Amino acid sequence: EKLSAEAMEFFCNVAKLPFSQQAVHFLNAYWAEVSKEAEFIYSVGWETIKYADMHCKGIQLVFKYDEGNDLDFDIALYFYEQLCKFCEDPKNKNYATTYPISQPQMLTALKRKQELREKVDVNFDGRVSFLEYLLYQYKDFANPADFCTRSMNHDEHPEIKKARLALEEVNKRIRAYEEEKARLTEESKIPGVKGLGATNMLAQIDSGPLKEQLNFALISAEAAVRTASKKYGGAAYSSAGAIWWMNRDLEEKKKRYGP
Amino acid sequence: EKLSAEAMEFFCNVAKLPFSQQAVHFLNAYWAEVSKEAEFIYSVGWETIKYADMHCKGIQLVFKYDEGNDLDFDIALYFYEQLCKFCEDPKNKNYATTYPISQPQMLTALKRKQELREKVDVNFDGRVSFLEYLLYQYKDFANPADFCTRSMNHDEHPEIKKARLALEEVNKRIRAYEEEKARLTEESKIPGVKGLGATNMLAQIDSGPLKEQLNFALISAEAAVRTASKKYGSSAGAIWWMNRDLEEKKKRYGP
Amino acid sequence: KLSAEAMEFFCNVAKLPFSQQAVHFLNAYWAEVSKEAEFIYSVGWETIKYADMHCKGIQLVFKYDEGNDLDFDIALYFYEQLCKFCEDPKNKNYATTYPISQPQMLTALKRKQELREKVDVNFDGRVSFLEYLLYQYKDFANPADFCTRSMNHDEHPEIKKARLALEEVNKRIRAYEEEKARLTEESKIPGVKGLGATNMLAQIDSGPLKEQLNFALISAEAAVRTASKKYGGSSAGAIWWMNRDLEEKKKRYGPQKK
Ligand SMILES: [Ca+2]
Ligand SMILES: [Ca+2]
Ligand SMILES: [Ca+2]
Repeated sequence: EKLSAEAMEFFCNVAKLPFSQQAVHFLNAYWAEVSKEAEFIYSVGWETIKYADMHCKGIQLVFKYDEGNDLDFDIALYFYEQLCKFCEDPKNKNYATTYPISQPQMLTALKRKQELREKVDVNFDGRVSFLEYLLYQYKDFANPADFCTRSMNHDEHPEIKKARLALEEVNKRIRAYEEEKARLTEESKIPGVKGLGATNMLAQIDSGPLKEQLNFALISAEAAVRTASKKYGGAAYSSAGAIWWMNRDLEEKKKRYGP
Repeated sequence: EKLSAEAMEFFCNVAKLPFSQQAVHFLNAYWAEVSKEAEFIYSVGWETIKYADMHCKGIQLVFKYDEGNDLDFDIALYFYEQLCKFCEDPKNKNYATTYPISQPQMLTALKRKQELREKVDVNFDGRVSFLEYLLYQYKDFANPADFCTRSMNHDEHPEIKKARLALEEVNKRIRAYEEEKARLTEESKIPGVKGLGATNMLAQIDSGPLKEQLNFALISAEAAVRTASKKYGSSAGAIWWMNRDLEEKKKRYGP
Repeated sequence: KLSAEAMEFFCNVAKLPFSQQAVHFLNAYWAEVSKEAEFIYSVGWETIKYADMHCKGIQLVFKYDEGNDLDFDIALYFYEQLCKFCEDPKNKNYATTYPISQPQMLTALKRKQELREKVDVNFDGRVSFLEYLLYQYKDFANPADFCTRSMNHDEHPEIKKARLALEEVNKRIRAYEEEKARLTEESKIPGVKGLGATNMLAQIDSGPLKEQLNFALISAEAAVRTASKKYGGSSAGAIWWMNRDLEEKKKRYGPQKK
């Protein structure tokens, strides 16, 4: 089913959003069908497309990465290859047995580009978005026209937007904190005077301002996620994917940078 | 056959112009040989390259498209494939039957890219312009060096330039008008007062100043095109192209 | 597989202009590769510039701002041109004098596969001169080893002075060649105006653009002598590269009459 101009414009806009927002559009639309793969989408699909994008952009450290949206076909190829390698590694056999419908398919380079071109790249821009990867991965029930029908005219609720942006503000505080850590680290290797101030600062860093600001940003995020979840996540507390993603992400953040 | 550095400089400059200018240069140069294919070039070739470019740039509506110049090999492949698809479609039989020498050829993807590397991509930039498509499609009688021979030192006449620019002024007024109609149309689906007010405004759109300015632009373009057509009708590709462009605009947006 | 610190260094080096990539690689591997330096300069670096130039729509070398890396399609052009150059009978002496610098012909498919599997070390879809070098000379060079060898080498200021002095020569070359081409074009004009352009073109070497280029050349020559006398660490690549480049500039823009 070719898309109307109106649906294509929608699709193209979603597909230029940061990957995580593409993911949430997908998850909201298909929550009834796909909720049990959410964890794979989050932990494996997202991480992998992000790493492929980082390399493309010559970024090594996650805290310096501004999240991307789509990949050219050569970079997509590295994405799908990395997916297959991850899932084929016995160290991750849990992911493979627990999420069969999420498993990628190994293909030669040639067959891969032919699938991108024939099937995955639905707006014909020579780019692969996370959205496009998702739709094709879950094609037993998902497809672009269906997706647009499901997702069009469902605007992000303001409580949800607040909570998403509060989470993005945690990212900003994490970057500020990790950049300063790394600043100090690299001065740490200045023998003398100093050189030496750097060391104590580094040693003291988690009682410093930037760590303080991160700790408080984590509380704000959490409060905002809660009020959004209470309002839209049903008991336990359409927007279900956004609710699940934000809680997952908060969880990850707290684990890594909380008390 | 291999371009001199001077011919190559020219060739590169023409391939950076918007596709439609690429088209005119090629048509002026080869009018004797190619004039009867002009409708295909305009209605199938050009339309298809513009849509390929459009998609690459994330544009769906022709009034929001700023005209491009070349495509990478992945987009080029979509372009050539869409040509084949269109021309093999029974509903387009008449383009296939009437314009046999303009028909594309089906290739696999590896065969295609290899053709783009070996034959089509004459300046080795990794891109396919409309000029490069055209030159190879009609290789029976055209080629790069002969094209540069035929095309260099034939400056666009000022009267023709003026008409071309007056036609682009129409495009600008089309865009302003369609952009307002779309904004109103959007607004129109808001529940209650606001939606109703925008539905009313849409009914008035053709009395409005945007439309007035489009009608004005159309009249000026028509004047400019007739001035140029009377004088020059070597320049035959440009005259054909601007009349064709003008006729289409008048049909869509004239009385 | 590089560490984060190494990979960052590598990516930074690979975004420098091709000639600085070259110097990085040559400074690092001078022991093992010294004898191929002329092939890297006159064949590898020329061919990669030209592929880059074409990609950017530039036809004349004096109009080109040096790049840093190529997409896979342009890399393919680069490798095919290397092979073509090396297979031309007129260039048999490059083939024979520099056998370890020799490229291998591949089909397009196989080329792109090798770019992807072997050459494109930082997985960015681009081929840098550094990447081409590391893989061509992989018998003794690899990315980790390179970073190990290079991260601890700094460009001494007298050497940077020299590099920059040579780039100043490039800017004066451009100004001169642009005026030569402008007069050349002007001398087309059939009347007495072609005659005036024709004469200015004929006299151009006694003009001030050429004078300014002569000064730049001489200043680069002092700056290069200073660097070379002090360090000729080790900065063996850099010292070789500046002198070689100076020699080239002298041959084309220095005294011409014998
Ligand atoms: Ca796409
Ligand atoms: Ca080209
Ligand atoms: Ca690379």
